Amino acid sequence: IVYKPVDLSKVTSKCGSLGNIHHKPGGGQVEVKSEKLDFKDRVQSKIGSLDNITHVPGGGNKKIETHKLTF
Amino acid sequence: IVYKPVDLSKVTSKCGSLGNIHHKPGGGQVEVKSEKLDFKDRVQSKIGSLDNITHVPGGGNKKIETHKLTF
Amino acid sequence: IVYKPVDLSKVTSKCGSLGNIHHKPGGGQVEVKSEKLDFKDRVQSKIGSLDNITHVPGGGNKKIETHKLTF
Amino acid sequence: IVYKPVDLSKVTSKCGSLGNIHHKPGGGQVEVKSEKLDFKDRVQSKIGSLDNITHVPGGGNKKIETHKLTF
Amino acid sequence: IVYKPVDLSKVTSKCGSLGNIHHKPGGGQVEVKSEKLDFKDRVQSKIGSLDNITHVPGGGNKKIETHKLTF
Amino acid sequence: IVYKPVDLSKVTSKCGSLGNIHHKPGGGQVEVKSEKLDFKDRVQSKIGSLDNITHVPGGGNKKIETHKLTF
Repeated sequence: IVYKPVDLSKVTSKCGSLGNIHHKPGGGQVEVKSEKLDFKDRVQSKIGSLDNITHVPGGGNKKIETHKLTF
Repeated sequence: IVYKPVDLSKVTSKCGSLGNIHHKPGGGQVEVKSEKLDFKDRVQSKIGSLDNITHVPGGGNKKIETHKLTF
Repeated sequence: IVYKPVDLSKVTSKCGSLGNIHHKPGGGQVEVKSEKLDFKDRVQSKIGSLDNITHVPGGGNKKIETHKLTF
Repeated sequence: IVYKPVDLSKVTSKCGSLGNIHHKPGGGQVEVKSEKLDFKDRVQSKIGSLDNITHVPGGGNKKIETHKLTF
Repeated sequence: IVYKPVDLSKVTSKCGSLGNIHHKPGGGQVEVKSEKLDFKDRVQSKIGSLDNITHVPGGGNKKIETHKLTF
Repeated sequence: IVYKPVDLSKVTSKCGSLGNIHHKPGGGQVEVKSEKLDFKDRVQSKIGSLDNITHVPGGGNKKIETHKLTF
């Protein structure tokens, strides 16, 4: 019995913002005016002009390989 | 018995914003005026001019390989 | 019995902001004016012009290999 | 004056014996019998059953790029 | 004056015997019998069963790039 | 004057015998019998069963880049 398997495989993930050229994203002027407001419960507030985000919870990679030989 | 399998496979994922050239997204002027507002429950608020986002929760990669030989 | 398996495979993940050229993200002018506001519960507030973020909770990599030989 | 040319071109040459599968060329039995031969000038002789050859004297690749800007 | 040229090009040559699978070239039996032969000048002789050759005198690669800016 | 040229290009050559799988070249039986042969000048002789050769006199790579800025 002669057993000589070869793996040369590439198992790859490329995830997010990549290989990009000359990106010039512009946020404009943002004005928020708030007067005499009442909040009676929990508040979360975001005021921005530009968000650039790559999240990538994924992109995950998994290899299982399994050799059994028996006599 | 002679066993010599060969694997040269490429398992690949390319997910999100990639290989882009000259992107010039421009968010305009944003004005928010709020007066005398009453909120009796939880509030979440987002104000912004431009959002550039790549999420990629997926883009995952899985390889299962098995080689059982019996005599 | 002759057993000589060979693994030369590459398991890779490339996650986030990478290989980018000339990115010039520009946050605009941000103005927030607040008068006479009342909050009766927990508040969280984020004010900013530009956010550049790569989170990558993922991008994980797992390799299981096994070689059982029995006589 | 704004000058921002971008080149993403692929200049490629693929020359010879490539991407072939299961080639089994078989040269036959060759018998050469020579008796009482006379040679009065230079001799070059090749005897063989099978030749597999890729010459590729060419397959060359040339890229000339120029960017002159004047004021 | 703003000058920001970008080159991301690929200049490539792939020359010879490549990416081939399961090639089983077989030279046959070769017999050369020579008797009483007379040679009066330079001789070169090659006897063989199988020749597998990739020569590649070419496959060359040249890139000329120039960036002249004058004021 | 603002000058920021970027080169990320790849200049590559892949020449010879490469990326091949399961090549099993087989030279056959070679027999050479010579009797009473006369040579009156220079002789060169090659006898063999199998020749496997990659020469690659070429496969060369040349890059000229120039950045002249004058005022």
